[PDB]
Amino acid sequence: RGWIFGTTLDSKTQSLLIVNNATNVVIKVCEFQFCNDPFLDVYYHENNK
Amino acid sequence: KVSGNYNYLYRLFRKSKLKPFERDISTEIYQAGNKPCNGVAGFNCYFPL
Ligand SMILES: *[C@@H]1O[C@H](CO)[C@@H](O)[C@H](O)[C@H]1NC(C)=O
Ligand SMILES: *[C@@H]1O[C@H](CO)[C@@H](O)[C@H](O)[C@H]1NC(C)=O
Repeated sequence: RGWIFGTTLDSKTQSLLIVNNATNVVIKVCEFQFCNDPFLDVYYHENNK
Repeated sequence: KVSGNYNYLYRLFRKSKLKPFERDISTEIYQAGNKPCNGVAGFNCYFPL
């Protein structure tokens, strides 16, 4: 769903976040300090859910 | 301004030239000289702005 580009993804040089929703897309030329929030799944196996 | 205009800045020291139509805004320290300074902002390491 998402392609990210930039320089080290730190809040000292601006970067990008291009993501693809079901029927949308948003692009931000921003200076994100951090985005590492996978929201880890306890049931990551795709067999059940 | 009767005293001074500390509103508009500019860059004096950069590692290399910039490509046409490029914007580079950053607040860092320039590694002048042979001393690998790590944010001293003092002798032989000047603020580029
Ligand atoms: C994210 O995708 C859903 C899927 O329908 C959409 O409704 C929603 O507007 C999208 N979010 C943004 C910010 O576009
Ligand atoms: C699989 O997931 C469902 C709900 O998503 C849950 O009720 C069930 O206990 C899980 N395990 C099995 C073996 O069905």
